[PDB]
Amino acid sequence: ARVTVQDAVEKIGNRFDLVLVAARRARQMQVGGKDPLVPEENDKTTVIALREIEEGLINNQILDVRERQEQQEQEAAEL
Amino acid sequence: GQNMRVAFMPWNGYNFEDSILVSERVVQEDRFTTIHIQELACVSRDTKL
Amino acid sequence: KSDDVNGRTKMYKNIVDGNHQMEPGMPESFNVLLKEIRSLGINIELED
Amino acid sequence: EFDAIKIALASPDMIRSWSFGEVKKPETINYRTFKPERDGLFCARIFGPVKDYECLCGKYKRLKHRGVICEKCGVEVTQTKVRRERMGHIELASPTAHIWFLKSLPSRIGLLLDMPLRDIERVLYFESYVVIEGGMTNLERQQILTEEQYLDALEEFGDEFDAKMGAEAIQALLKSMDLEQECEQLREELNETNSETKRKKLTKRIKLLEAFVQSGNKPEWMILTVLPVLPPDLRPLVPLDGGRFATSDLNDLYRRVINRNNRLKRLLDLAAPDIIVRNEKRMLQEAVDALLDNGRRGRAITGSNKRPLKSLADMIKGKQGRFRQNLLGKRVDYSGRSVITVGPYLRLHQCGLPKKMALELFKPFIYGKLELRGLATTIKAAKKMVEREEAVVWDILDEVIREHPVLLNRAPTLHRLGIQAFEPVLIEGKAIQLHPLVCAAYNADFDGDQMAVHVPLTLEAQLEARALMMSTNNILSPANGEPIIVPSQDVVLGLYYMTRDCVNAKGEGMVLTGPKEAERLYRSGLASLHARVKVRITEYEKDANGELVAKTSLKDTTVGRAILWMIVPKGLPYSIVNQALGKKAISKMLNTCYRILGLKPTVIFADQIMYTGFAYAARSGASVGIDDMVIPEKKHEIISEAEAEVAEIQEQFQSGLVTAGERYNKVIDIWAAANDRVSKAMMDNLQTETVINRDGQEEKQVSFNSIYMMADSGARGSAAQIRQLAGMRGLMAKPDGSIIETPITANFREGLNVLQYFISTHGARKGLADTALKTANSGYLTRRLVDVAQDLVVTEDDCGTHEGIMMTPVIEGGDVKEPLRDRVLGRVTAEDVLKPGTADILVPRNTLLHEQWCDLLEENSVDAVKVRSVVSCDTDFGVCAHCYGRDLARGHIINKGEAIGVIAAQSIGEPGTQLTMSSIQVKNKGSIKLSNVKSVVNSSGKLVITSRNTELKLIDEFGRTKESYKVPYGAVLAKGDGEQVAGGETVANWDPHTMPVITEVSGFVRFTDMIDGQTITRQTDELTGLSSLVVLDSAERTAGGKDLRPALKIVDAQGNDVLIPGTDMPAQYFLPGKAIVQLEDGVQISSGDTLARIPQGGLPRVADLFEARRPKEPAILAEISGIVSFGKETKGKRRLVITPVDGSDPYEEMIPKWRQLNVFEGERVERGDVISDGPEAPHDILRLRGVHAVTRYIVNEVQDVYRLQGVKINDKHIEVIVRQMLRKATIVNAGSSDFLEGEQVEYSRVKIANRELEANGKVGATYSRDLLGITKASLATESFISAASFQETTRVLTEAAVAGKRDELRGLKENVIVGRLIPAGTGYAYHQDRMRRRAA
RNA sequence: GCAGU
DNA sequence: CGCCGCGTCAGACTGCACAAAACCCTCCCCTTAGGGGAGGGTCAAGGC
DNA sequence: GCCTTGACCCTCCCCTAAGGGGAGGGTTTAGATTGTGGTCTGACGCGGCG
Ligand SMILES: [Mg+2]
Ligand SMILES: [Zn+2]
Ligand SMILES: [Zn+2]
Repeated sequence: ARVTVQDAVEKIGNRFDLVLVAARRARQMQVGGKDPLVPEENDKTTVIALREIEEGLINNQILDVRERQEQQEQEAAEL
Repeated sequence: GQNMRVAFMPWNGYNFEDSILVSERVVQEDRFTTIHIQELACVSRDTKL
Repeated sequence: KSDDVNGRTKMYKNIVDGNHQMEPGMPESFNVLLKEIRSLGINIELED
Repeated sequence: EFDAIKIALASPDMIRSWSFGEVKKPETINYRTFKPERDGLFCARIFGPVKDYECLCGKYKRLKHRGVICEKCGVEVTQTKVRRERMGHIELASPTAHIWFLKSLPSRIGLLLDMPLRDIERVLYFESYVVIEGGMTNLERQQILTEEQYLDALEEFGDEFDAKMGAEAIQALLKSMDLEQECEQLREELNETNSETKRKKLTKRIKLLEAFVQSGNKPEWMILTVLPVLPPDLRPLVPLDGGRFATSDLNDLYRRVINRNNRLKRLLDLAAPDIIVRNEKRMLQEAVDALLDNGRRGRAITGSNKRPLKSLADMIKGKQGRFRQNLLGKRVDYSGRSVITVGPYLRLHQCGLPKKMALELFKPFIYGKLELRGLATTIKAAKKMVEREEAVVWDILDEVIREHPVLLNRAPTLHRLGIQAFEPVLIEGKAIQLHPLVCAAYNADFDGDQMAVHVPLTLEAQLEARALMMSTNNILSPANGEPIIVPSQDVVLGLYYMTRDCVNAKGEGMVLTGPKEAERLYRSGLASLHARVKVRITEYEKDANGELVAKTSLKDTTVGRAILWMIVPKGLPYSIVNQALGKKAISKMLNTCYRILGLKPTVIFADQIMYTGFAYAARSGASVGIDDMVIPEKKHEIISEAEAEVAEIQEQFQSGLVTAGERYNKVIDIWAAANDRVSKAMMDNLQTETVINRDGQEEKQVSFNSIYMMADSGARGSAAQIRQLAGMRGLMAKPDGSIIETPITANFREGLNVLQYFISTHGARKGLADTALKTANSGYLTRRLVDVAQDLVVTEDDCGTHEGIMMTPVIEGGDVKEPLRDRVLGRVTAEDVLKPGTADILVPRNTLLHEQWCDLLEENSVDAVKVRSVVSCDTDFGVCAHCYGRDLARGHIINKGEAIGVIAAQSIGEPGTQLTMSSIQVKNKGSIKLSNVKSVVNSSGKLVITSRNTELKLIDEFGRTKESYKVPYGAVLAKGDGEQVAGGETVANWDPHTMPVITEVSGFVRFTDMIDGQTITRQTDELTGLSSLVVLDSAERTAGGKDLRPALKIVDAQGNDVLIPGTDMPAQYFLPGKAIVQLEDGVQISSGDTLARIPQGGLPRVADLFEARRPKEPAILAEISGIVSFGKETKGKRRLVITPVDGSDPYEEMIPKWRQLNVFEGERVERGDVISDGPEAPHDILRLRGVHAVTRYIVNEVQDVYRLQGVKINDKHIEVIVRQMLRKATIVNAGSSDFLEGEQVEYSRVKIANRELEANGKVGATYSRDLLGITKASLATESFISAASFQETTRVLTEAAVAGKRDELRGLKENVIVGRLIPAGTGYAYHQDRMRRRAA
């Protein structure tokens, strides 16, 4: 779990952009078929989001390129 | 009220900032148990239906 | 939580269906305000 | 969806286009069956169906056929919700003036027609005629007529001319007028008018006419011919359960309007006499004007409770209007409330939430988790399960709150730490358990305080509660960068008792292998917590590379500090606990840990500090008995000595030696001396009564008395209360403030008798009433500051500016009040700070001054740093993140998107409830230095200052100033300039009671027009030995020498006119009236001695400084730099003129000579030098000395109020409000731009217009900035939603309507009103996306 | 109106 | 310019208890009969 | 040795038309009637008179 978010704010250079990126990733994990990149230790999707931010596994650029990738793969099914 | 035996000492922060620590023997002996009576009214009216 | 009448029912059905997401609209007090300013002789609007 | 809110006037076509039918009848509903009556105020045919998808005859009942207009009754078949949206209208039989555009001053109908409001109110109350068209007649177009004058005009001119009365006449006048022609005619007669008052009237009329021609408005729309009817679900007529109905006052007012209107149509059909139809038109006008704004014209209409009816304007304005009561704050779902208790077992991020509160606050979460986990088949089954409170819904509730923060709030929310997030821990009580360390943030004690709990629903709301608002992120204050999650009374007392030392304590002198052995000894009872001992301590310091390097040393410690060392994180030194830890030492411990190690170790340290302080205060048994309040045994004899002394002053009064005034003052001073003696004897008895034995020898130590241990900790109390417990409680005041001459010679350990107790209640209730009546003043100041500053967001990273204020330490007279460190800490520098040894930059140009850089600034002796401020930020519509500096709550440079104006307003107005309602002697060593100098040497060897504003600083051996005094004009200075002094000696002396005129240069007397008997009265007196003379008053002169001012000038015995060295203009001394000369003709006085003598706070102060109000008699500052001369006299105002030789000289002033003027006619002045003395007006400072000068003035005068009460507030927060105050400008030269001379424009608009003009070569406008008060600047924003929401809704809405304004929802209040993301914070990215995608 | 913070 | 008259403002949360008449004439609602329609009851044929 | 699709007859329910009565809107009265009823706020800004 998280008691202070200071490690995530050092990777994402703001608190407001941190809130936005973590809300986007937590909405991916909560309503959506996406799976966490860290072991879910009985945490809610907000804390799993912040723990993925803290480890450097997720930021706005990674989220954007992953969206581009899954959208291009879903559009690749031209049949 | 009631003549409670008090001690003026800080006790593990449970009387921090004007809080009161109370022993269980005040709840056992029913010292500050107070009876409260409430009237509740059920008014059968004449509706237009 | 107060005023978005179509929005608070959607919020309840989204909290119940496991989706913590809001779809906020215009608070109904603002529509009351636009209707009360227009009942004076004043034309207040929303532009787009 | 929409990007702006346009306000305008409503055409009758626009009013008929909104409406869904005309309300012809005043019927509300039918009395037998409560169906709404046809053509009425509640009409299902007009306003929509009263039930969902059901016409009022019931012929159509389902949404099978929706949108169907029934033929049996005309009711559409649609939702009943359309009764909240569908307006109606009333066709007024007579045109009726809108009351807002007639009566809210200045009258728009009056300002537009160039007609006084008395004339218009007489025309539209049918008391006079008005000639709407003159024709070939002497009658002009605005010529009012009486009835008989109109009859005479009809005799002489017949049916040629046109004259009318009533609002039909006003409407014909507004309709017949031509706007562009009259606008250009007014511009012509404004170019040829030089009368400033007529120019003001003309420019306001021109701006009104051009605001009409630029918007789509027509003037005659200000006269209502159609009246709108509010939808009936917004003025509802609802049946109460008791059979009775409940209506809004709007139905009564509308029903009155329709009754009078239908009766007017009746009378117009019956061809009634003109008296009756005139009276009916007047009644219809007053009924419509009572509908729109009740009480605005004359007597308010009161119905059926003898209470005034609430009109349409009262719905939207005031503290109970829509804008403040329903749109800016509102009742909120998912919110609970309960009493707060301690719960000292919690971590800093946890609250205790009752299970029965959390089961209701999280009900849909539990319903959804019961549906999901299969434990309930339905939401009805889950609702029944939560209602029965099965054992499984508590496991579900433990699941749904796990990482889900809640916001806890204690109203009044004075600042942003009055709302903090916490993770809930389910407890079984009914009271919330609020962590102790956050109580000081909430201003919450557990004596009955309640707090509201709010649940953040969305993932964004939960992530802001966790990232922005959680109490672990909130350990610094945003007002000053100091810790606010800080230990307090029990904690401080525990840590103080643990960290003290006793002399012969149990287990003294042994040597320990570390803190763990010390804890072992203490818990085993083998050593006391205060035994001075030798502990092997390992401490880590952060090396220059950044890691922790160890060192192990035997520290002379006590057992308790060794124990406390076990909780101190690693990068801190041992000197941080090796002392008796009071409140400030603990706060410094936490601040050091935050700066050195960071937030994550600091929250752990804070919780551990709280636990160990609570624990060792519990083990302390620290208790207050009655013997703890030791009264000094010298109290009775000190009081008897003071009683004897006041008895001797009483016999000196009885023997007439002293007047009752000096008797009263001497009795007061010899009672205050006795009070200070008693207090000093008490504290000297109380602080060191512990004398105890070390190896037999007695030895005094600091007292372990509990009252002293609480006071000395800073846990609770100060010596101001210990003095009332064990000393005496001294002189009390009367209710008016005059202190009673006999004091309370008792304390609270002894009794106060009946009279002493009554005398003390005098001041007790005064303090209580001021507390109860100044919260409503500090809250109003905070509201005004918030609504002036709300829209200031940090919107950039750098504006690249090079301006900034020169920060210096605050030296009030002899002592410093704020060093340079706490004034520049967190700023960015504006220029390269360089060492006193030049040519090597100490701190580079654009550097953020964090604590290491400030340590570098105090290693060297730099005392003036030019830093960047928000008053000098080049960013338009916001502030760059460099001109602000540090975010005081986080400790780094501020982020882009921070709403700094709301933070500044809260940080200023939060301490508002802590506010209320001759010769110089250098104190220590240093080298004196005088500035603004004009100096000569006297006959004796003094140094004589012939200058007005010369100021004497003490430059020390390092260059920094340690005291700064004001030496007056003509004061003799015992030392030179740059001479060392002794601590406590005098440097400058002067005459306090009179102003001397001093000799410029040695010379001889010439009495030029110093006429004896006409300008000179000779006086005689014995004890002087030499006769004197007086230059005459204005009211004592005969005809003569007041017009030719008598002068005393310099000559030689040569007969040569010796003059000033360097110039050849005639040196003079123009002695004004009320002066003294004891010198005869031809006497010789050298340069440096006198020639003649002339005799002479709190919360409202902050509120007056921010409202920028002009003081009673302000200092008259010199406008331009020139030389002094004088014109006309004795019209009540002497005529000063200041002439610069190097330009257009004459600038003349009208100073009234009842003010003692402060400059002579010979010297040259500059802009800002006080011609007369007094409290400076800030407008004059801004005008003459600049923007940084009024900034410095306001921040110094505000911090002066805030530093008396010991309130730390960073100056950023006052500079934000100052920037928002000087936000307008006036055009002095229109330039090649679209502005007019003398109009007030937004300063950012004129700045960017000048920029885009200079980009195309054309020269831009030139302006003069304005200083508005926080109210006059809140109301003058370019956004009418914020201004109408703030206060004076009616004026703002009429100005915005007749101006055809537009509001782009750019600040924070306009986005809170409409329910959008605010443009600051996590809604700043959204608005950048929205304005970069709605722009292209 | 009367209390609580 | 001095002065008088007028408009605007005055903290935030909580509970508690609470608020002339008489006669004519037409029109709408209640009641009841009717009639149409809209299911409901019990079988007659192959198909399953 | 057991399931659809009609088939005919039976039963009740909702809409419609009319008739009685309560309700509700309307019109007219002729001895003389002639002008109605709290004040407990202070500070500040502004704007029109004089
Ligand atoms: Mg309290
Ligand atoms: Zn219908
Ligand atoms: Zn800047």
